[PDB]
Order: sequence, then structure tokens, then C-alpha cells
Amino acid sequence: AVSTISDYTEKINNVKDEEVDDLIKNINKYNYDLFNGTAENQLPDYLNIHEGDVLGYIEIPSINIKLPIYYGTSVDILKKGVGVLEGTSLPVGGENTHSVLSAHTGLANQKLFTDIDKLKDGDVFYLHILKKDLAYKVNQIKVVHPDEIDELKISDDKDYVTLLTCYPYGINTERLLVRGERTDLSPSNGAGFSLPST
Repeated sequence: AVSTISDYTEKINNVKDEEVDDLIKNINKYNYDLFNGTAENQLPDYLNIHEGDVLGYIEIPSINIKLPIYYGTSVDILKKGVGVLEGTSLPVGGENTHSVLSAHTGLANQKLFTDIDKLKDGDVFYLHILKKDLAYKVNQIKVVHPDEIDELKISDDKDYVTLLTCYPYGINTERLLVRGERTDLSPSNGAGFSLPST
């Protein structure tokens, strides 16, 4: 709930800023190796990110969803919030990244499935990862077979995040892929920002 998000917010703000900056720098290196095929599903030792580590949270204001984000999709973890799909980009953004956020499967896929079912093209979700803020605008809702790859792959010159949910009853179930592409945090009406000059 908001106790996990509160307990993430507390612990992360109490870490040295330079250690979070280095972790962000190492994540960006993993995502590049991943895209270049010089890394594998199992995270390198230089990250100290593990199955069940909270990276932060997702806000979907359209449907008042606020859920923590864990690394990985392990079963002791899959009944709390949202999991980063092993083999997909870590959600810190950038060109040549595609992070898949997989729904957790208990009572909060019986809400979450129908809730991300309500999302349409132009809807925005916010990631809060390791004190980094990112915005994503939905541009592809896709119902897919469970042995399907192409719609979860990193696209060249693309910064994507896919919300992956399964129909929660039965086995070999159709997965719903709500794909966001990277947008500005700033609202488009208000603008006008200049650097110092003299």
C-alpha cells in the first residue's frame, strides 16, 4: 500500500545523493548493454539490485492508481504492487529502453486488470524511480498471446514503458499491453525557461 511507498520514500531520501547518482549511472549502463546484447536477464553484480527490491512507484491519475515498483516478478513478491520484467530495461528512461511493468497477481490484479483496461491513447502515467521523475503518454493498447515477444522488445530510437496485466482467471491467458512513450513532466500550456546569460 502507501506504507511500502512511504517506507521507500523514507529509506531512499536518507541515502547519500552521490550513491543514488552512481546507481542511476550503473542502471543506464545496464540498459545500454541490454540493448547492445552485451548483458543478460540476470542483473550484473555491480548494481546490488535484487528480486523484490523496491525501485519506487507508478502514479496513474486517470484511475487513481498509486503502486510500488519492485525489480523482478518472483511469487513471494507478486501479491503487493508491480514488478519490472526480467530481460526488459530498468525504468530510468532513455532512447533504446523498453521497461515492462508486470501486474502483481492476488486481489490487486482483479482490480488492476480492469483498471489498466480503462486506459486509452493520450492518457499519462508518472514513474518515480530512485528520486528520478518520468512521464509516459499511452500510444498502443494491444491484447496478445502468452508466447509473444515483438511488442515487449526494445525499439531503436524509442523510450517505451509497457504496463503488462493478465486476465486473472485461467492459464495461458491473453495479456493486455498498455504501452506509454516518453513525454515532458511540464504541462504544455505553461512554458518559457531560459539559462543565465551576461
